[PDB]
This record gives sequence, structure tokens and C-alpha cells, in this order.
Amino acid sequence: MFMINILSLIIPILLAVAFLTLVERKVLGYMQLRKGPNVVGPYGLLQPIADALKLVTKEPLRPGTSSISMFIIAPILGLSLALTMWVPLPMPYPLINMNLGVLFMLAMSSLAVYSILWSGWASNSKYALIGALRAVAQTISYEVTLAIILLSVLLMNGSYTLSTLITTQEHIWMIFTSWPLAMMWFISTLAETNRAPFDLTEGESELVSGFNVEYAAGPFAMFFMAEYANIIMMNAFTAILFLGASHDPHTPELYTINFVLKTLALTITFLWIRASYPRFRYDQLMHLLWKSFLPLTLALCMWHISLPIMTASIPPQS
Amino acid sequence: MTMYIAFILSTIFVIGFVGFSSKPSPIYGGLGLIVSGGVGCGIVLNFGGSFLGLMVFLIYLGGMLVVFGYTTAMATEMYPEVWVSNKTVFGAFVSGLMMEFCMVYYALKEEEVEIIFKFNGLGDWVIYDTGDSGFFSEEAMGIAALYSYGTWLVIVTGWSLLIGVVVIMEITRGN
Amino acid sequence: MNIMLTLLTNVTLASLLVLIAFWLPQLNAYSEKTSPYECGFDPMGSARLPFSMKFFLVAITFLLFDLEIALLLPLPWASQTNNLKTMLTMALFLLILLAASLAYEWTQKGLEWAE
Amino acid sequence: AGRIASFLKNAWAKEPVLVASFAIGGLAIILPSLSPYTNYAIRINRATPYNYPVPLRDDGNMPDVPSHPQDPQGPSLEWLKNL
Amino acid sequence: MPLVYMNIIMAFAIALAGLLMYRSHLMSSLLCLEGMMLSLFIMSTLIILNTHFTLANMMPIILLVFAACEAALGLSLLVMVSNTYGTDYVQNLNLLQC
Amino acid sequence: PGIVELPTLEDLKVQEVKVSSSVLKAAAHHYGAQCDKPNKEFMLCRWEEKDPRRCLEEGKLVNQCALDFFRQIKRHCAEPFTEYWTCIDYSGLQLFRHCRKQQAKFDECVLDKL
Amino acid sequence: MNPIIYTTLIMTVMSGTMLVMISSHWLLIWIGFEMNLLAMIPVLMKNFNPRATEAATKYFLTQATASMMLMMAIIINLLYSGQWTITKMFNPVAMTMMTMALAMKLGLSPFHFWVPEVTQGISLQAGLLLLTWQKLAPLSVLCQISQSINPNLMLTMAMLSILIGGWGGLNQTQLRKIMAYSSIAHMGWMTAVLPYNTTMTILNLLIYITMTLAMFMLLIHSSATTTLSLSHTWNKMPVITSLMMVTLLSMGGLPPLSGFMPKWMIIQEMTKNESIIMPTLMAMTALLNLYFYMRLAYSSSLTMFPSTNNMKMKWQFEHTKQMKLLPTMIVLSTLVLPMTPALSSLN
Amino acid sequence: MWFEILPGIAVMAACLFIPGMATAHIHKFTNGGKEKRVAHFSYQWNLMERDRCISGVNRYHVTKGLENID
Amino acid sequence: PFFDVQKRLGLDLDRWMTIQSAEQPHKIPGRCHAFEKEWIECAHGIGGIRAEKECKIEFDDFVECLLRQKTMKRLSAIKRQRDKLIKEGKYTPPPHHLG
Repeated sequence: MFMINILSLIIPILLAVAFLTLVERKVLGYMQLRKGPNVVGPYGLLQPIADALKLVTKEPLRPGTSSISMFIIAPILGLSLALTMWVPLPMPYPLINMNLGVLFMLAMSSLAVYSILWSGWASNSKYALIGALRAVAQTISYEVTLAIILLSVLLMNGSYTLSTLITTQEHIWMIFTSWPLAMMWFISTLAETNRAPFDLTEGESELVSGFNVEYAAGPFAMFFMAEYANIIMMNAFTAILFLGASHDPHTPELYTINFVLKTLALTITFLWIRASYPRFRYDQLMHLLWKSFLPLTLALCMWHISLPIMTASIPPQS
Repeated sequence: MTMYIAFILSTIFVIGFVGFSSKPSPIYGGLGLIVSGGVGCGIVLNFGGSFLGLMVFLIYLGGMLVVFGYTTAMATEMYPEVWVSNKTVFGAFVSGLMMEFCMVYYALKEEEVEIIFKFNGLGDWVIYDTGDSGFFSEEAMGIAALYSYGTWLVIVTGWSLLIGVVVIMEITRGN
Repeated sequence: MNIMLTLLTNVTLASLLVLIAFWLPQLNAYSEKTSPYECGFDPMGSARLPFSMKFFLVAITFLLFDLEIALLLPLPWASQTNNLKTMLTMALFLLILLAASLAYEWTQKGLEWAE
Repeated sequence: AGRIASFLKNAWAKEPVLVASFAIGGLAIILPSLSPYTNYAIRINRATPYNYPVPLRDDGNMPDVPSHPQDPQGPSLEWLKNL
Repeated sequence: MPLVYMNIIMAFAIALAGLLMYRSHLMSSLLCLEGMMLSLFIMSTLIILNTHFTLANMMPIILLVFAACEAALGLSLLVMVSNTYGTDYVQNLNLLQC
Repeated sequence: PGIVELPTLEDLKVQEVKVSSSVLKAAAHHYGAQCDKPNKEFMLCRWEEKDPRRCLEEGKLVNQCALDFFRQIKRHCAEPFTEYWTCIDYSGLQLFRHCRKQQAKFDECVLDKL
Repeated sequence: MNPIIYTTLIMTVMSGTMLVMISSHWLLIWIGFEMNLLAMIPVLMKNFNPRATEAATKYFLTQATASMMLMMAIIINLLYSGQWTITKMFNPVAMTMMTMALAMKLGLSPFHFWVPEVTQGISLQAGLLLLTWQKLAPLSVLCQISQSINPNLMLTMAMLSILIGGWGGLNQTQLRKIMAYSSIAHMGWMTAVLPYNTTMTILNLLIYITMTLAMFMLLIHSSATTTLSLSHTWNKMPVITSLMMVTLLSMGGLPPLSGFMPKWMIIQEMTKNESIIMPTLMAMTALLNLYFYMRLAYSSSLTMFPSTNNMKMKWQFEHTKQMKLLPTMIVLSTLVLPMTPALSSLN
Repeated sequence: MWFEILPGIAVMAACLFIPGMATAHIHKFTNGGKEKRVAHFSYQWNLMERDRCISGVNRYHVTKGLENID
Repeated sequence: PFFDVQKRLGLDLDRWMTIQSAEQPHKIPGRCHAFEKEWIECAHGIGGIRAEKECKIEFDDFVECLLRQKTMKRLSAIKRQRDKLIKEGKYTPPPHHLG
């Protein structure tokens, strides 16, 4: 029945990715004195399906100057990573329990950029290359601290396994102990997904659509899920990382309800941030992080290695 | 079958290794390396080196990422190469894929072989050992010894990266 | 078994999605539809000419930075050693050196953009 | 004195980030030595047995090691139970 | 010697053939320069896992840390190959023939 | 380059403790305290002789003592152990943390009965 | 290169080299080379001319590739032996696989190609560092592994180095190219005796080092890189070109100068090992070295050469530069033959 | 009237709930009612094989108590 | 080493890893600790030249422990034999090798 589990972790997510679009439209609208989609079915609950069919029956544009083989690999690579990087998440009991969960988290998160990379190159245009290279610049500043914050926070968890995160957070939230890191992790998770103040790669007002300029119909529709499935999964990563809920050993219902609510609350804040602030500049973004973020990471990581030894509070390895 | 799955994973490591060593367009070679790097993670992951596989995966994605930026920055042509367009890389491509084909056939057919070394093809599963690791992973615990046993290695390595930023600024200074 | 089954299932589902996307919708191509987009007018003509970006120096340093993030990753297992006195000194060496490399990288311009 | 305090104040105004990093980074190096639990931390690591305590042969004149894993003699760690 | 050690060893062999047998792109050559690191890293990881050489398990990453250092300075040689010659193809740099 | 010596089939015949993981772990603490003399002599011989083929008989002795310890745990404190090992068994890591209540009943049972 | 960082620019080259002599672990020996390699590049581009960046890069691909081959020779030996200690290799191909790599580090075999090429672009000061210091590290490894090197391998590659090295010198007019081919030939001289006795290769290394030291000292002092520019130096400073001749005689190895003792002792040791045809062959081929030494001397001090009038401006001023130790190396590398028994100190 | 936002996240709340619900119950169903065993180390994996061998039915999640032994 | 300082000033920089029989973290033995123990104390201070002949029949026993060269040859020969009579159908494996 393991295959049934695989679809049960894919299809329910896919509808969750679908309804994030409708929720974002309504959340953004109601934060705008607007109403949001409410004509497609009741309360606009049919809107994602309305856009769903249109895109997959939309004319999938093939640009002549594009390199076709690389053109099609990028949407496949973007979506494939998005789903497969859900599998180590410890929703009560993780689907794929591995001793190095967070390392696998970073690996496919780092693999994700090659979607916007190859697509940006294959589109063969000015706005295509501008978006792809600033996508390098946005993400080049990005893995260096993402690993450090992950290392510093987990250093008192005990290991890289995602399941044991719950045992560490059994008594109090992780955010109580590393709130300076949590704010900094949250900005980066807001940043790794190219969202809200850091959306240079898309840049509607300044790059029309960036990498997505020559991407229509399903090839576009695929790009939307990869972006939005990464939003939910990264927030779920933050929810377990910093706000690990209680887990009854006999009723996984309790953790599942609490964990999902935490992901919903965090994902709304992603839309909350997306509505409020303006958009940075890709030079300021890099300057913000390698001049202000990265120096704080090293000292905070310095603090979070010295702290367990000085307090005789090192965590068990097994 | 999955019994010689490592035999397979070893191969596409080299087909990707061949593809980018045939010197296609620089970013195309970047794809040719990463497929080999990605499958290369699989081989060492199969043997038990989970941490080694993840790190060679993680930083080489980071390594190849910065390579792509430079390729399109000042190392790309207005008429990019492909593995098929130019006959030279086409000749390099076709030579690579028959070189492994003729050899892995020979190695598998005879299972004794002579080239350079002697090789019993048999099965890579064979040399795994009847060992127990207890409540610790050797592949991860040995690396953890870097900070307790390899102080000299830490000093020499750490120092070298520091000049590594010095040289990376020394030679780029542009007068 | 499970891991590549999970990997295979995901690439398969993606392939079908693009397959029905790229085949079903009753295409009609007329050349100018496939022409490159240049914000309403024609492209000047290039997009493969060398896009000289100005963060080259910050680019390679990121590679050097990652090389040492791999070094400081075994810390969770390194903390479970019998010689924390040595492990703490060598650990703090890496962060001190990493800050030092950045500090030189910062002070001698470096991080600043090329104009 | 006055110059040093002013330079700190000028820093704290012009930049709050690196001074905060330098401060908390500076502490992370010093108090590990002054901490009175660091000698306890190594003891905890030593206490945790990952390998078997392989027994050793008797030849007499060995009062320290016990003959049974309940005997009073031997290394005891009630310090860590309360700690 | 098993086929896993075999096919990895043969992998470095055509990595050399790719490396020194050159072409009209210095980037693609240095691509093969960091590529042959893959074989040696994967090769080395195979033995010390196989031999249960716990201490030598840090030698791959130590090897791999120095690996991109060659690439790191290699890329910086490229940029002023471009800064002063615009392009990358390895024929315009011949003024030192004399 | 020589012979290989291995005691014949009849030599390595002994009934083995047929209990599962959680049963052994739950009784492991009391098993270690009680049947240590056969354990200590067996593994000391294992490390000294450095050859199982010269230590098979001590392997027979440890199984028999493991039998007798498990035989008496069934005879007197049968039920409290059954609750203990099944409650340990439910957890995915056999953690002793989620069994303190059942452990207390088992601990006092063997404290007075055995 | 900023003066303060220019010091540590060279410091890691020395310590990176020093790691090669002092380590007993193969990876550390490997590590010492790129630390030498990665820091050797920027000083080669300290002047930073398009020729300098040209000169540095050909060094990099040649040196990085050689270190790349160096890595597997360790690994195959590790795979077939399981030890990292610097001893004989236990697998023949790994031995030949290393000897192939260290040669490219050294410029012995046709690999010698990269040596004259890089010397031109890199400055005289950088060349002073290259042909002298960048040879100590590969020699130390070869001396340690001298037990199990294939004698017909090392001898063949040594014989060619003195062959092309001497022969390629009879075409050049730029002193740096002439100097590199001279170094290439001397590269062969030490390495021929490497299997038989390793004391002599140190002795010839020392004589080569001090002489090449003193040699470049004179070139910087004369501030010339072309025979014509050097031909001028008879006017401004006749002492510099007068000693230019004498050390050029030690080049050829003509007794009673110092340069004879390396060739003398090596021939003696080789003849003790019943190799007489091989030492005789390099003895003849060494005349080619001496030939372009003589022509270089001829345009230096035997025959006066046309000078200019604006050079009488130079008569008013002098060298404000010094670098100490030129007076010592001229003496040490010209009059040391009466002290042959001191070679036993190396033993 | 902000209530209209809730139906959107309401179905989403169920949507993320299904995976964690599915995996927990699938593990509970396949592994004999008991929670799925975790093998992060060779000792756990070695322990799992012993259970499978002594199970007889070649299934780790079949635990036989004292009734198995004499 | 060329210029031995590790011995001189008395500090270990790289000897701790040079061999697989040296002390390992938490006493994790190598695959061939028994062989490397015997080989090392066989040819110690006796001489590199006076090692390849006398500490030989013990050295290949170690080199076999790393690579299982002729041991894997044995398995290949046995498995080759299986293919050449199973097809000929003289012999059937005992139920121990089925279940």
C-alpha cells in the first residue's frame, strides 16, 4: 500500500497548492478594501478549477528561438522537486524517515534554482536572461546562511533527523530559544521562495514577468505549483523547526490538526507580508544579507555552539 | 532488475560524465555534470555514505550554480553549441557512449578482464561486510572526528580558504 | 525501494502534466506568435551575447563560503565527543576565520557592486 | 575613554547589527572557559556508553572493578541523575 | 576488484581525455577540471566506507573542499581572460608565444 | 593454504529465546542484572579467544540462562510483563518514556514475587 | 598585490611547500601542493599585464591537471595498499601514475613545454620564485618515493629533459626563455641520479638553487630581459656583466667552477652503478647548454656593444635597490669546488 | 465581511490534513496496528530482522510474547 | 617525512590517520584491523628492503582482506559452476537456499 501513501501525499497537497491561489486572491483583496473572487461558484471556491482547465487547455506557446529540450525539462524539474521535497516532512509520522532529513531538505531546495535557471536560459530573450541571472544573484546570497541557520538551530536538537524535532520541542517552542534566528530564518524562507519583498526574479512592474515571460498554459501552470508548493512546504518546514506542537503517541490526529493550523497561519503571513511591503532591489537584497544578515549568522551560530557545552546541555545523538 | 542497481547507477554517472567531457556548450556541460553528480550521490549513498552523498550533492549544486552564472556572463556565444550541432562534440559524444558500451559488455561477459587492473565483475553487493554499527553511523561519526582528531587538518584547511578569498580578490583586483 | 519509488512517481506525474498541457489544447502556430517577446516591439537581436553582470567577485566567494559550510555541518555529531575542549576551539576557529575572510572581503571593497 | 565610549555610541547609532554580532559573538568565546558546567559536559559525554563495557579477567588484587553490575564498587554516576 | 571500482576508475580516464584534449572553450575545460573531482571523491568514498576506515572518512570532504578552490581561482582566471580579450575561446591568448 | 574448522550441525543446536524485540527490551534491565554471569563469561571469551568456533559452548550457556530468566518471568509475573512489552511495542522506537506506569507495576511485581 | 598581503601571498607558498617536506601523510602532501599552487598564481600576476594573465593560466591548467593525477596515484595506492604513509607504492601503475604527474609538476618530460612559456609573461622576480622554489616540493616527494620508482622510467624522462632542454636553448634571444630551458636541462640532471642516490640530487639541487638565485639577482640588477638590452649593460655597470660571465661559465659546468661538481658527482655515482653510456650521453648534450651560455656571455662582456647617449644620464644615479645576498651567491656558486667532501653533510 | 476568507482556508485545512492522516493510518494498518518501527541505526535494523525471523510469517510486526517460549 | 618535525618537536599532526589500525573514534575497528595489526608489528624497524620478502605471506593475507581478490574469484568460480549444471539440470538447491 506504499503507493497509496504516495498519492495520499501528492494529490491532497496538489489541491492545497490549488486553493492557496484562491486564498491569496481573497486574502490580498480583503486587505485591499476589495472582495476577491466570489462569482466562480460559491465564495469563489470554484475559481482555482476555472483557472485549472483554462491553463491546461490554453495554447502552449513554443518560441522558435527557444531550445526545446531544455524548455520542457525546467517545468518538469520544478514540479518534481516540489512534491518530492514534501516526503521527509514529519507530518505526525514522516512518510520517508531518514537520518539526514534536513540535508535532503537543502539538497532539493538548492536543486530548485535550476528550474528558473534553465527556463531563463532556454527562453532566449533579454527579460529571460535578466530574470535568470538575478535569480542567481538572489539565490547566490541565500544558501550560505540557510545552511548556517539550519545548523545553528538544529545543533541543540541532536541530529539532522526531522522526526526527533518533535521530541526536542516537546516542552517549549523552538522560537523561545532562537527567536533572533527564527526572524532571520523566516525572512530567508520568505526569500528562498521568491516571495513578497524579494520577488526580483518575477518583477512584474520591472521585468514584465521575468523568467515566466515566455511560459504559457501548462508549462506556466506547472511553474505556478512549484512556486506555491514550495511556499506551503517551506512554511511547514518552519512550523516544525520552530513551533513544534505536542504529539500524543496514540492519536496522531492531535499533531496533524495543530501542525496544519501552524502552516496555515504562517502561509497567511506570507500573503500578509506580500500585501504590505514594497519590493527590494536585487543589489540591496544581496547587500542586506551579506552585509547585515551573514555577520549576525556567524556570531549567532557561534553562540549556539558554545551554549550547549557551557550549560552541559548537549542533546543526545541517537 | 534492482539486484545490479549499483551497476546501473555507476553507468549513467559516466554517460553524464562523458556528455559534459565532450565539451558541449558550457551550461550544457553543467547539466552533463550534475546528472552525473546526482547519480554519483546514489552510488555512495548505496554504500552507506549518506553524509558524503548529501554533501557532494549539496555543494556541487552550489558549485555548478556559480558556474552557470559565469558561463552566460562572459563565457557564452551568440550561437550556442549543442551536443548535436557541432560535429566535433558529436564525434566526442558518440565515441564516449560506445566506449562504455563495448567495455561494460566485455567486463560483464567475461567477468575476469585484464585492462589496467583485474576485475571480477560478479556483483558489487558481494564485498559488503557482515558488520553492525550499533547506535552510531560510522560514515557520520568519523567525519565528526574532524574537530577532535584532525586539528591540523582543520588548521591547514581553514587557513587555505582564507587565502582562497585573498587570491580570489588579489587576482581580480584589476589594477 | 521506497525512495526511488517516490522519485519515479513524481517525475511520472509531472511528465503527464506537461504532456496533456503541450498536446491537448489545439495548437495554431503562425511564426510571429513564436517570435521573441520584447515588450511590444521587436528584439534588438541577441540575448545570448555575454550578459556582463557586476557581482562576479561576490559570485566566487559564495563558492568558497559553501566549501566551509560543509566543513561546519558535522557539528551536531561533533558535539557528542569526549574532547569538547578541542572541539570547541577548532569549531570557533572556522567561524572566526569565516568572519575574517568576509571582513577582508568586506573592508577591501569586495561586497560592493561594480559600476 | 571618552573616544572609546563615543566610538561605541557612534557605532550603536550608525550600525546596530555588527555591534550586536560582535558583542554576542565575543561572549561565545569567553564564558565557555568560565562556565562551571563545561567539566560536567565532558563527563556527560563520557558517561553515555555507545560500545560494550567489555569484561576483563580476574587474577586477584583488583578491588576497584566490580564482579557484578550491581556491586557498590565501581564508577557511579548519581551526580548526573540529580543533574 | 568489483565493477563499481572499475567503472569509477574508467570514469576518471575519459575525464583526463576530456581535460587535456582541449576545445575552443576554457570554461568547458575547467568544467572537466572539477568534473574529475567527482570520480576521485566517489572513488575515495567507496574504499573507506568499504574498509571501515573511520578516520579517513573526513579525507573526502577535505579533498572536496580543496576541489572547488581550483575552480574558484579557475573562474577568476576566466573573467580577465574576458576582461582583456572579451571572449573565452582559447586562441586569442597567444601573445606569449614569443 | 589450510583447512577451515567449524563445529558440525549437532554442535550448534540449541533452542533460542523466541521472544520479540519489545519483550527483550522491557525485561532487558532485569535480565542484565540477573543473567550477567553467563553474559560476562561469554563475551569475555568472545573478546579473548577472538573466535566464535572456540566459544560456542558459552553461547549455549547464555541461552539457557536467558531461558530460565524468561521461564520464571512467565511463571510468576506473567500479566504485568505482558502489559509492559505490548505497551513498549506500540512505540516506533521502543522508547521507555511512554511506559513508566506499566514499568512501575512490573518493577514491584518482580521486586516481591521473584 | 598590497605589500602586507604580498608577504602572506608568499608566506603560504613557502608553508604550503614546507608542508610537502614535513608531512608523512599522502593527503597532506597533496594538500601542500595546491596551497603552493593557489597562492603561486597571484604573484605571477603581480604586475598584471595581459602577458602575465596569459602566463599564469597556462601554469594553472598544467599544474592543476598534474595535481589531479597526483590524487589518484594516492588513491590507487590506497585502494591496493590501504596506507597513507609516504613509502613505496604497492601497485606498479600507481607508481608510474605518480611519476607522470610529478614530472608535469616539474617540467621533466615533454611536459617541459609549460616551463619556458610561463617564464616569459611572469616577471623576472616571479621567475626567480618559480624556477627555484617551485621545484623543491616535487623533488622532496621523489626523494621519499625513490625506493620504488621504475629506473627506466625516471632515466628516460631525465634524458629527454637534458635533451630538449639543452636543444631548445639554441633558439632563444629573450633571457627568460634561455634561462627556463637552462633550468629544464638542470631539471634532468638531478633527476637522472634520483634512483641511484638521492644525496646527489639534493647536492645538484642546492648548486642549481644558489646559481639560479645569483643568476636572477644579476638580471634584476641589470634590469634587462633581451640580449640587446643586456648587451647595453657593459657600459653602465661593467662589474655586473663581468660577473655575468663567470656564473655563465658555472652554467656550462666548466671546472674549476662550482657548476662542475653536480655533473662530476652524478657521473661518479652513476658509473658506480655500471651506467656508463647514459652519463656519457648527457655529458655531451650538456655542451648545448654551454653553447648558448657562451653566446649569452659573448653579447655580455667579451665584446663591447653599441650603447646610447641618454645612458650617460644613468651614470649620475645608481641603484637605490639592493636586495642583500647577491654578493654571497656569486661566491658560493663560483668557488666551492675545493669543498666537495661537504656533500656528506647532506647524507 | 471577512468570513468569506474562511471557506478558502477551510478546505485547505482539510487538504494538508489528509497526508498526515494518511501516513499515520497507513503505517498503523500495514504494521499490525502498532506504529511503524524506526531504524535509524544498525542496531534497530538488526533488531528488526530478528523479529522477522522469529515471527515465522516473515513479518516484523508480529510480536510473540512468553507464549512462544517454554 | 623528508624533514621529520612530527618526531622532533613531539606532536602528532597526521600520524593518527596514516593507518586504519590506529585508535579510532569510540573504538570502531577497521575491516582488517587484525591484519594491519600483524603486518605493522611484523615489519617495524626491520627495514623496508627487509620487509617485502619476510613479511610477505602475511602482507597478501591483508591485501586480500581489503579487496577479497581471490576470495571473489572463488565465488565467481562457484557461481559459474552453478550456471553450467543448473541449465544441464543435474542438481537442485536444498530447501535451505529457498526457504
